Amino acid sequence: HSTQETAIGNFFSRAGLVSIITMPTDGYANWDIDLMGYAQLRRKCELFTYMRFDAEFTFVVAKPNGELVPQLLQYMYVPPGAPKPTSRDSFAWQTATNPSVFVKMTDPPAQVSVPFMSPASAYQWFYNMMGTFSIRTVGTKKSPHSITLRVYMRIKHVRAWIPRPLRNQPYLFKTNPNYKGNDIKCTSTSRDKITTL
Amino acid sequence: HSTQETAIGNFFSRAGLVSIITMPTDGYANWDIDLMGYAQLRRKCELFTYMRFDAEFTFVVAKPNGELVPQLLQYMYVPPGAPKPTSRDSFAWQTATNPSVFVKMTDPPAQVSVPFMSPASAYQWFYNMMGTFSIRTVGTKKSPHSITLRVYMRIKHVRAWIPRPLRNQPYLFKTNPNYKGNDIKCTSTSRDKITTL
Amino acid sequence: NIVIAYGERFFTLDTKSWAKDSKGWYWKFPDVLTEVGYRSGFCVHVQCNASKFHQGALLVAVLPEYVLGTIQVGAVLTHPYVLDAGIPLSQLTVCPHQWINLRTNNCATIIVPYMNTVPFDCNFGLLVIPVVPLDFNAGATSEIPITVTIAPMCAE
Amino acid sequence: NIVIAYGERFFTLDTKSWAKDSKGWYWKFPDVLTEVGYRSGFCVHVQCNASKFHQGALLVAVLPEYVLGTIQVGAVLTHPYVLDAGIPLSQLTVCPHQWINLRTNNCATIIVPYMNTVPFDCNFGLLVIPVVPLDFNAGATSEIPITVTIAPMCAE
Amino acid sequence: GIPTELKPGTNQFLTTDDGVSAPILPGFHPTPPIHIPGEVRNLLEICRVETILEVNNLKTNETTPMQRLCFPVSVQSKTGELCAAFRADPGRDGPWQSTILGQLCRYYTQWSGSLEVTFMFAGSFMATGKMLIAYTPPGGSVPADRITAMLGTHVIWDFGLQSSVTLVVPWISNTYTTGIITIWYQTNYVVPIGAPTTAYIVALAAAQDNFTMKLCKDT
Amino acid sequence: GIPTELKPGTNQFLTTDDGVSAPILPGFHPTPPIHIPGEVRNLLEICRVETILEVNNLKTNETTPMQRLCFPVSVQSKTGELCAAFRADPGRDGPWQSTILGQLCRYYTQWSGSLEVTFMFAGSFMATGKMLIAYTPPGGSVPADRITAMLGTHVIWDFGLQSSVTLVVPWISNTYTTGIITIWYQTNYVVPIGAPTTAYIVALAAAQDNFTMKLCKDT
Amino acid sequence: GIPTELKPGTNQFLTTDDGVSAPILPGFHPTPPIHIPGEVRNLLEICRV
Repeated sequence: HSTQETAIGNFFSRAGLVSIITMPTDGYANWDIDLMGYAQLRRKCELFTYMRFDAEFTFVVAKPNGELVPQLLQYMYVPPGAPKPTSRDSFAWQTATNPSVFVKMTDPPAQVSVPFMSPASAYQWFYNMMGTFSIRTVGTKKSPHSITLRVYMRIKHVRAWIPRPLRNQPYLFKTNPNYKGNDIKCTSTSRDKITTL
Repeated sequence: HSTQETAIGNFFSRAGLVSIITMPTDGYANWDIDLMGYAQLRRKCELFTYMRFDAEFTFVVAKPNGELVPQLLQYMYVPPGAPKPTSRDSFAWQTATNPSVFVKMTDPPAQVSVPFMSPASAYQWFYNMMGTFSIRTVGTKKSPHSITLRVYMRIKHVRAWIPRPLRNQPYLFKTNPNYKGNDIKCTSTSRDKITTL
Repeated sequence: NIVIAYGERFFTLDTKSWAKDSKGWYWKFPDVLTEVGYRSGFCVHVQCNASKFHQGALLVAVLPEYVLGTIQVGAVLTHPYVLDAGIPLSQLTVCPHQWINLRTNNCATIIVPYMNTVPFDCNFGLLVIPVVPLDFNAGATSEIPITVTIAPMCAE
Repeated sequence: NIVIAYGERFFTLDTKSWAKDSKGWYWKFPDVLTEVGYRSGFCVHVQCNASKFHQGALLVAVLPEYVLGTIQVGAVLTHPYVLDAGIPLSQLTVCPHQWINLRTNNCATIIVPYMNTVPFDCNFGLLVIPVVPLDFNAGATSEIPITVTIAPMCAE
Repeated sequence: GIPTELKPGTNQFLTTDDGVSAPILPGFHPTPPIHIPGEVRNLLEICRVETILEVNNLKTNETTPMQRLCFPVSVQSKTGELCAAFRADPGRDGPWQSTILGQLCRYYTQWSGSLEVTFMFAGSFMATGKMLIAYTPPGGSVPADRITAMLGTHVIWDFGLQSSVTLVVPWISNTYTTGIITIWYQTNYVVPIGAPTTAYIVALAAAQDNFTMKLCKDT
Repeated sequence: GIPTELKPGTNQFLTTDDGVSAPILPGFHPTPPIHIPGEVRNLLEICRVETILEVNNLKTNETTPMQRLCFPVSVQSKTGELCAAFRADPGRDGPWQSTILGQLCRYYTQWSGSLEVTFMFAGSFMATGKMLIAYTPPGGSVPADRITAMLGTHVIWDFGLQSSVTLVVPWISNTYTTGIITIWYQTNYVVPIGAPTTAYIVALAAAQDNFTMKLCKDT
Repeated sequence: GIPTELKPGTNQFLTTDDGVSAPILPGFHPTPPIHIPGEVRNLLEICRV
């Protein structure tokens, strides 16, 4: 067979869940875009040092229990270097330089592609701020429906540089690669003797 | 006329029902993909020995009585060699390597094509594990709607090898071609004399 | 009368005694040569020695992936109408077969090539079924020997 | 035995004493030459002087963007199995490396070019880890010196 | 955007559509196929082999089903009498349920073409005789004796020289159309001393190269 | 407008689709890429470097994990005895968990190809001896002594002349298939006065150019 | 009709799309432009004084 399955493009395909947002009955959320949000997609991204790609988002929105209601929403993308909305009726929601989409809940979900937004030539995990999202319901009255949604993120046009040893220790913080010094767990499994196959 | 109707491709067309799933008010089901699920499509597949094809599924979902409700569902396909979901809120539902679809009940049904997933060159019924499906409703609350659905499966790009005599005895188990030894029914119908036309 | 399956030294096994109430014998390949004297071919030879006063007919036929069901010498078939696998005897001629009719000819040989989903790896069987039973008069020989001769070809 | 990283005067630092219970040393580039005697290359030379009665093995390997974690002379590694960064020692050979085995050869040099996302701007490190510990008998020299020689190339 | 329209017939699920769907694994590379002998490209390659019929389907042969594959001849039978008779329809029940031609035509509705029936003698070498294999046209009547069966389509088969006779049916159709083949005793069965008195005939059946079928139907 | 139709399969969200979406910033011009050395175009460029195994994974080495990279030889060991033995599977747990080949094959299901194992001596220059690196075929048994291990696939490695031996595994597969490599003492470990009595061997492992894998699976 | 499909991302309103819409006056002919001096084609012509 060919060696197409182990390419760098197919290794970062099959978009999975990167965030979960619950908005019960404030009215607005601010979710920062970060790849290292789960245990997945952090050990896989720390295999290399320099990465260059674009993003692709999808906002699957529903009620807490299955059903959908005819409600109009707005997903505003804040560029890197722009002030975030601090209230529900703030002046940042009407800013023309912040692009937004207007979809309903009885609508197939939105498909937003975010390009390479770094001032350098590639991203760097070991020493970016790709952007933040803001989700609110339109109108001047409180909508009587609990809203929840999940964001799925794809990674297209993957280019990698400088391979790195894979992390075998559990993470503690999400800013630095720290470990616990009270114990060092072994990478391999142990046996009773070196002669027992 | 031509001999197009008796081809091997048209003999396995006209996709029929292969499964029926009832989910009343657990919340998740696990249906293993198997061709020998009914009396049909088992006598027709035992005519040969080696088969090579791909699959094509359709999930027609409704209520137990006709109507539809605005509910969001998820049909996750588990690859061969992956752990199955054991709970409703398990970690397998957020696995990026397991592809899934997100359709509603007021949506035309999903069309999922499953390729040839065998490590050999063809399937073998006489001596595969094509995959399993997992169906659940999204959300963290119990949806107050009884859900039922049926799966239809098409077989495309049919290639057959080593024809085999057709089975004329009823089946007992679904792993081995067993029969009952207390009686052997005749394939043909009997008459009173050999001279009576 | 060389028949080749689907258009593409000499080991001698034991001799089976064709009785008056025989049902059939089957051999599993390539298990029959694993104690006497993977990818290979096969060239089997089934022949019997009978006189001109005996009558009967045999049906030698290979069967790839012949699995059984629960009710070197080879086992004896219990129900030869369903072949202990649910498939009928009358439709066995869709496989590469040969008829051993005692009126005319006393030999049968089948050329069987390699056949598997994987090129390098029990592949097939060999059923000998007395469709027409043996009949004779009093004083003649009650048993007729059936000898199987197997010849492997291009082993890898 | 010239190794070049990814296929593309002479300053002498201090000498480190390879003891029997040494763990490892690391140097940060280009911080090691900021008090003695931006875009540039590097040509480092690691060599040690030992006799034919000492045994051991060293693993010299560069590591771009080597950041540490909380539990000219260079610092001493505390946990050399995880390199104080969570990455294992056994997978360090994916970087441009060299083995200093005391049985055969006593020199190691790595050609390191410029590597950054911006062309004009601490870039990489240099880990020397005693994988096989030093062993000798009584009466021999207890310390073995390790000298690092760095040579910059095409500075801009 | 471009102007579009929704014709009547959308958002429906037909079961016999040639619809290219999205694959569930785009990056997967399947196993490349190798050469496996015995490839079946059409169902007529299975319907053109001579398989055994069951002409002797009596009521007493239900306990021992091995005797249903052969019908016996004997010495005590007189000349000019009938031995066996059977229909020539693969679809309806009877002797044609045991062949692979009559089991694959159950998956269809209409069939039309020519067949062939090959008999085989399994008697002693020192025995000789003559049999008459008559075929009546469809729409006629069954013959009462050997005389009126000779006037139609027939073949004289003597097993003292040959061992297999092949009778070809000209045409059958299904939209009565019955092709009754009768086995008559031309001469008596003579044997020397030592030879067995009874013998057995095994009948085979296969289709020709002009036997087509259509209108697929699930049983 | 033009007549259109809605096939079954619309308004659904597949996670593995190649769908070109609308960009959120049409007027933005990204930073042009420059030449950065060490570009990884495929995952097999990482699986073809010799990384250190952990053969000496005993129960007492859990506190000091630095001793798991080397297994010792000594003078007091007799001749014709076993030193170490380990499996040759990158997927399952054991000595192959510490290499980059056995950590990237956890992201897949099936793998097939050839490997190589490179040993390295770290002893004194004045010491000499002989070791036997035997490999059993898959499906066989572990050898009991040095005699039956010599009859299979093996290489005699003397560290008085060389310092590194490379043993190549012919083929492994995963759909037991175990490739047990045993380290035998051919001759005893001889040293002069002043030389150390114990030495250490570091084992490396890498894959060849015909080691492919498929069926990606998230851990 | 021709077989079609609805990809995820329909019935949404993005604010930065290059979408050609239907004109509200198809039969209207606008005033033809004349030569007016001092045309600014880019914002850097103002940042260079």
